[PDB]
Amino acid sequence: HPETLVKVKDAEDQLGARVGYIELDLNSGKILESFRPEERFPMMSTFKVLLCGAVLSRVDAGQEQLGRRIHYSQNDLVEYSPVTEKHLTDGMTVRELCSAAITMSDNTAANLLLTTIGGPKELTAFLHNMGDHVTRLDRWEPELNEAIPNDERDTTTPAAMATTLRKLLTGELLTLASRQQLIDWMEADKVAGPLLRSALPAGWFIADKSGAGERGSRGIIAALGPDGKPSRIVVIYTTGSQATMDERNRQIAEIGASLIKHW
Repeated sequence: HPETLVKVKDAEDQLGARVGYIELDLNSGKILESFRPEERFPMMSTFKVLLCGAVLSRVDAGQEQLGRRIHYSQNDLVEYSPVTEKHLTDGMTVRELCSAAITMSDNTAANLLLTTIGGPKELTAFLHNMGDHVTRLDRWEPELNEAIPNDERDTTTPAAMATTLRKLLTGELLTLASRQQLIDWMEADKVAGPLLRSALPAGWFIADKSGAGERGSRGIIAALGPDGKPSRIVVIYTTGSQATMDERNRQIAEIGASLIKHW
């Protein structure tokens, strides 16, 4: 809806920064609204959904098992590792690692999972092979959040991310079980409270993944809809703003409010 694009424009003005936006019909794959669809933004932690998509593909092919246990040490632990810091002694299963990476945005969990697939280069190769030749992951946590202006490392476009997410959640790539698991992890998101969720009416479904990084970078990818079922994908990114986390949160929630209003 036009007024949602006005809200996005409002956000650019008030943040003093670029905002990218896509609203995509989940079933038909038709783009309903867009803003800067072909411009690059740092993915930040939103890449963690793509990461577990690649892990689940390996699980489907038998190259990975969700119950496989990984042990690691104190020195593997990077900044913001709320789950992995608690399991030095017992290790974590692959399933637990993806849960930590998606629902809590655990950074060490993401690095361990990256190691299982062969690193950022192999995540990018995974994306390439499912038809996304735009999105690229280049670094590990936490350096991938650096968001140097015009640096194309660790970036996506709103259009590429939105269509890739649709393929992962509802396309032919993954088994039904793996699709359900990926969206289940996203529904269980615990660190995106002040974002789209804050605009979400009672009874609506949402499955999402937030991101935050340096230089004002903030974003969210989501499947959401009324009557307890997702029916649209929403992607929102911004980078470059000097604004507080709180203002950036409120802008994204406000775009969300408009999206919902004009559903």
